[PDB]
Amino acid sequence: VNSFSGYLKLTDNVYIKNADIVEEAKKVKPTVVVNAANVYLKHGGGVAGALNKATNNAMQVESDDYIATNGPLKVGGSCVLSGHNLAKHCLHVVGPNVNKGEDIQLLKSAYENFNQHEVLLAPLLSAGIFGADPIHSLRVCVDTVRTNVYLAVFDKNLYDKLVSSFL
Ligand SMILES: Cc1noc(C[C@H]2CCCN(c3ncnc4[nH]c5cc(F)ccc5c34)C2)n1
Repeated sequence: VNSFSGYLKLTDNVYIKNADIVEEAKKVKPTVVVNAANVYLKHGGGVAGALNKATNNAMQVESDDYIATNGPLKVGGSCVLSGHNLAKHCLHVVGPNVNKGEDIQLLKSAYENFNQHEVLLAPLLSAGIFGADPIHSLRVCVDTVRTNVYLAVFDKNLYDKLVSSFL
């Protein structure tokens, strides 16, 4: 038993809720919150800009030091950094950005990073401003992640759509 509430169960291990991941994170304090990161960890908008804003820019400061030391992430890759006031840890995962022409097949590789963590609060990777179809993202998620994932979907309309179309 864990502290996530109001989730609909899609599979043995995947759950989903219409929620703001920032507010979901500040209430739950999960062990891991996933950020929808880019390879530069520049948290300007979308989920990343919202998570970063909620940390009062501390996420960005930490991220800039990470990049200065290690260089950019790979598309499909990830790093574990602090969760600041939102979670114990933040798993920054780089899904492909369709609006940059990145290969959607890398979406499976991106979701594989979730398997290194027993429980995660996460957004749908490559959705929103990353330009992929969220219904496809949820499918890859279900078919790739084996650990327990709690998906927060900010938009009530898309959420209804993801549930109603789920196979
Ligand atoms: C790059 C990239 N690749 O995929 C994705 C998926 C995103 C897209 C935009 C919606 N995102 C969220 N998801 C859950 N909660 C949220 N609160 C938010 C608050 C905001 F001000 C903006 C966004 C979210 C949000 C998911 N972005």
